[PDB]
Amino acid sequence: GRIQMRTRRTLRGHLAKIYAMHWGTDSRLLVSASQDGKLIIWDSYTTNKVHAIPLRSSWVMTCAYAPSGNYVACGGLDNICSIYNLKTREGNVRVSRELAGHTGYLSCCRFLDDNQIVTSSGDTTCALWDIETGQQTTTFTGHTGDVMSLSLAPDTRLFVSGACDASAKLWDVREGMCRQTFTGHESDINAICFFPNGNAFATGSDDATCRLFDLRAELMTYSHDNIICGITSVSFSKSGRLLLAGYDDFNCNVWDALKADRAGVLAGHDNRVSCLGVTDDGMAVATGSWDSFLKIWN
Amino acid sequence: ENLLASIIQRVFVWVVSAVTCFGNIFVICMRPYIENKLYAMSIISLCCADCLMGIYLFVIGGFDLKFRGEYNKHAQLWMESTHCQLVGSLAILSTEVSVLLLTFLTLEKYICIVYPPGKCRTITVLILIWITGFIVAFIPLSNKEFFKNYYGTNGVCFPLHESIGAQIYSVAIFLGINLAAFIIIVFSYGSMFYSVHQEMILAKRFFFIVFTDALCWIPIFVVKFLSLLQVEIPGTITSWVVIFILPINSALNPILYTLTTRPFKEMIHRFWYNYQRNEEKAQREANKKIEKQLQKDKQVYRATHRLLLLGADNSGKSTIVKQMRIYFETKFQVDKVNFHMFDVGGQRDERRKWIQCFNDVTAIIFVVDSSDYNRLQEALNLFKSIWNNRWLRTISVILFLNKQDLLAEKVLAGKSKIEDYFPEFARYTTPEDATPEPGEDPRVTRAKYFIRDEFLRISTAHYCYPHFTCAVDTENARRIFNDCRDIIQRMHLRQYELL
Amino acid sequence: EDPLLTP
Amino acid sequence: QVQLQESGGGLVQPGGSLRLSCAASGFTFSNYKMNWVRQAPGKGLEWVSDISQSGASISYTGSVKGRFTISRDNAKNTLYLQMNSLKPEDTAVYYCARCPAPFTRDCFDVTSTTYAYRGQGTQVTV
Repeated sequence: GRIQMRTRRTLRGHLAKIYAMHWGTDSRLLVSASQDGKLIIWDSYTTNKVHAIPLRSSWVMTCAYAPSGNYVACGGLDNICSIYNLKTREGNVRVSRELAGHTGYLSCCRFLDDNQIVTSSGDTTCALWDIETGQQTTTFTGHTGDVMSLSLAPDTRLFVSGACDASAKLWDVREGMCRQTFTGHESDINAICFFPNGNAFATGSDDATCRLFDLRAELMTYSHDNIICGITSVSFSKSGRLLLAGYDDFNCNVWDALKADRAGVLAGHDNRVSCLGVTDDGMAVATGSWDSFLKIWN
Repeated sequence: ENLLASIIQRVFVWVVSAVTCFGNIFVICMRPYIENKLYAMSIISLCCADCLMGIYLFVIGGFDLKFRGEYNKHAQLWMESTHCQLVGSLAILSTEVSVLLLTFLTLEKYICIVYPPGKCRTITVLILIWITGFIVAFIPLSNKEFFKNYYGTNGVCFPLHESIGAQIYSVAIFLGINLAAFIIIVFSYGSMFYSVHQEMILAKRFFFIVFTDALCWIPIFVVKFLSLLQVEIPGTITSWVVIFILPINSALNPILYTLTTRPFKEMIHRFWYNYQRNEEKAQREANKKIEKQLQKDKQVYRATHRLLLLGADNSGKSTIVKQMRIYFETKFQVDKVNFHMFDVGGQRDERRKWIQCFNDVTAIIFVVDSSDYNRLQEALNLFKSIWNNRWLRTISVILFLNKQDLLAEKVLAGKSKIEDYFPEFARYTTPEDATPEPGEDPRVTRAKYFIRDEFLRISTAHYCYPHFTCAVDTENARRIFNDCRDIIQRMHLRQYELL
Repeated sequence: EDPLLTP
Repeated sequence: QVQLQESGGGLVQPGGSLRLSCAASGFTFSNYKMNWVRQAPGKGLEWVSDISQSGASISYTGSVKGRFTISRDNAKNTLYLQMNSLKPEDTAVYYCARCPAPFTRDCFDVTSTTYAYRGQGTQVTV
C-alpha cells in the first residue's frame, strides 16, 4: 500500500555535491564521492567517518566499493578508474593503481573481484580490466550512443549497459559480445540496475519514464502524466518487489516493480538525487543528492 | 479604574498578541522546511524572542482582564508584587534578545555580501546573546533593594518611562545599546545596497526592513530623548507606546524574514506539488582528526571557484587556457582568489549528459569565434541550449566573442555576405549604448553588436555577461574575476532570503 | 527478507 | 526503437518547390522540439530549422528564413518542410532531428555521429 520511511540517519560530513555512492558487501561502510574531490567511507550504523581519500578530480562522476572491501574505485572525465587499496601495512591509505585506456568519461566502473573491474566509458564503449597487469583485458563496442550506466549481474557472468542510444545491451565478461539488444526507450538512458534475480534489469531514461526489461524477449513500464521530469538513479530492493528512482523533482520516487503504481515519495532533498543504493540484506537505503547529505531511509 | 482603560488598547493588545503568536508559530513550523543552517537557527532564535514578547503581551492582557474595574484597589499590590517586575524582565529580555539577534544576523549578511562562521561559533554567539539578555533583564531584579522595583515604575510593568537609579539603566539599555543597534542595521543595509548596485526588488525589501525597524524603535529613541530632556510625558503615552508600536518586530519579523521571501514561495509550491570501548574511543579520535581534516578541506573547497569553459572546435577555446597558463585544468590566482578554469574538450562532441556534472560551477564561460558565421549560428544554438537547460538555468554564462579581429577584417574585406546567413542585418541599427571606440568602422560595430543582439535576444527569451575578446589582450582574467564576484553576490543574496 | 517493505 | 523516416525528394531545378516529410515512429511527436538539419558535400552537419512543441515558437537559419518554411502535423505526428525556391548551392542530404529531452528547449542535434535521433535522410539536388 504505502511505504513511508523517513531520514533515520543524516550524514552531514560531505561538503560538496555528492555524485555517486555504493554500499559494501557487509551492509555497512558506505563509499561516497563528492564534488570536492573527496571519497569518504562511512560506518552506516554509528555514522562516523573512517577514511577520507583526496581524489585527483574534484568533479568525480562515479565511485565503487570492492566486494572484498579492500579496494575502492574512483572515476570521471579523466578516463581513469583509479583503484585505491585501504588495507595498508604502513597504516596510511594511498593510491594503488590507475587504468587509463579510454577517450570518454567513465560514467560508472564497478568491481567483479579484487583484480578485474568493468568500466562504462563516455566514448561509446565498455572495458573489463585486470588491475594486476594494467592492460584492458576485454573491450566492448556496439553502442552508437554515449554510454551512461552499467549494472553487474549477481553471478557476474553478464553485465548490462545503458547508453544515450536509447538502448540497453548485455555483454559477457569473458567472450565480449552482445547477445540481446533492447531498444524500447524514448530518450537518453541515465541509469540502469539489475533485478536481484539477475534475469531482468530496470532502466531509467530522461524521458520521465522507467522501463523494466526481461531477457526472455518493453516488458514493464513505470510512468505517469504528472511526472514530466527525468530519472537519475534506479535501485532495487533485496527481494526485487520494490524500486526506487531518483527523479529530478528534488525527491526520490519509490515505485513498485510489478504494479507500476505510486508506492511512495522520498522527499527531504534540496537538489537532484544523484545516486541511490540498497544494502545486500535490504536493511537501509542510502541516498546521495547535491545537498551534501547521505540520507539513510529504513 | 482599568489597566488599559481605552477599549482600543484592549482590542489591539489581544490582536497584536494573537498576530505575534501565530506568526512565530508559523515560523517555527515552516523554517526547517526551507540554504544556510546557521541563518535558519538564528531565525529560530529570533522567533523565540518574538514569541516570548507575545507571551508577555498575553500575560499583561490576562492581568488586565483579571482586575477589570477593581484595578484601583489592587494597584499597589501589583506595584509591589513579584509578578510585575517578572513580566517586565520578560519583556525587556524579549526586546533585547531580538535586537541582538537581528544585529548578529545582519552583520553576518554584511560580512558575507560586502566582503565576499561555523556551527560551534554560531552556537557560542547565540547562547552568549541569550545569556546577555538574561543578565540585562535580571540585574535590576537581582538587586531588588537598590533598584526600588525598577521594572514596576509604570502600570504596564515595562519601564520605558522614578529616580537616578532607574533612568541611568533605562537610557543605558534603550538610548545606549538599542540606538547603536539601529545604527548597525541601517549602516549594514546601506552598505549592502551600495555594494549590490555599485536590482530593484532588493532596494524595496531593504527599505521595508529598515522602515519596520524605524517605525518600531526610532519612536522609542524619541520618547527616551524627551524623557532625558526633562520634557513632560505622562505614563499613558508610554502605555500606548508599549501597546502599539513596541510589538511591531514581534509581529513583522516572523512575516518579513520568513513569509515574504522567495524560498517561502518555493516551499509552498513544493508542498502543493507534494499534495570494545577502546575501539569506540579510537574511532572517536579518528572522527575528530577526520573532522578537522574536513574543516580544512571545506575551507579549501570554498576558497576555489570552478569555471567551466565551452565553445566550438574552431573557436578559441584552448587558447584561453593557454593564455592564462602564461599568466584540461588550469588553476590561477587573481586578487588572492583561486580560480579553477578547465576546458574539457578531448572527449566526443556530444555534450548533453556530461554537462550536467558542472552545476555547482560559478560560471560557464561560453567563448566562441566571431568570424565564422556558420559557427556563429552554431554558437547561437549552443547558447540557446545552455540558457534553456534546466540545470544551467541557475548558472551564469560569461559570453566571450573571441577573434574580434577576425570578424573586423572579415567584414572590412566584405568577402562573405552576412545577410545570406543572417538577413536581419539588412535592417539593424547600432544600439544607443554602444561603447565609443575610435578608429574602427561603423560596419564592425554594427555586425558585432548585431551578434550580441541575437545572443541577448535568445538569452532574454542566472544572467548572461557578454564580452568581446581576442588572443592579444590578457585582461580577460580580471573581467572573469569581476563577473565571478558578481555571481558570488547574487548567490549569497539567494542564500540569505533576499533575492 | 525485505526490511524496507515490512519492519 | 526511435525511428525517423524522411520522405519526398528528387532533383529540382533552382528556384523550384518540393516537400519533405519527417515521419516519427516509436515515440510521441508532440513533446519534443524538432529540427531540420542538412549535410552538404564537403561540409559538416548544421540544423537549419527548429520548431517548438506546440508550434508557437519557430526559428529558422538565415539560409532558410526567406526561402522555405516548416510546420508540424501533430495529428499525423510528422514534420513538413515546404521546400520553396531553394538556391542551387544547397544540394544536400536532409536529416531530421528530435531534441534529446522532453518538455524543454535545450537541444544538441549537431553531433558529428552517433546521434541516435536522426534518420537516414534523403538527398535533395537543387
